Amino acid sequence: RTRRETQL
Amino acid sequence: GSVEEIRLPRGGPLGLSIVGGSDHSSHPFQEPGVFISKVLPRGLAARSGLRVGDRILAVNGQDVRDATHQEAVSALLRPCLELSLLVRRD
Ligand code: NA
Repeated sequence: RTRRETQL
Repeated sequence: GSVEEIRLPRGGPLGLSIVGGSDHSSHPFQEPGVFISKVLPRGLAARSGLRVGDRILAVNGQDVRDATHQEAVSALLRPCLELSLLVRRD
């Protein structure tokens, strides 16, 4: 899989 | 464990970071679901009680257990006065 962090 | 509903007052930034979804890896934690990877110290999320680790079960009553990352993001940015997040901790 692909990690993905979203800062909000 | 524990479950908690957190009411966040609100346009500007939440001061949290999410990982996960039905479409991405929870690299820090193959646990399924959307997870708070990071909490801006002294940010909106931090103050309101949110915590690194918390899994997001629902945003303003929308079940996001099985959400994609984008869907969870969408739901977290929908415009609202009160952002209500149901989370599981531990
Ligand atoms: Na709607």
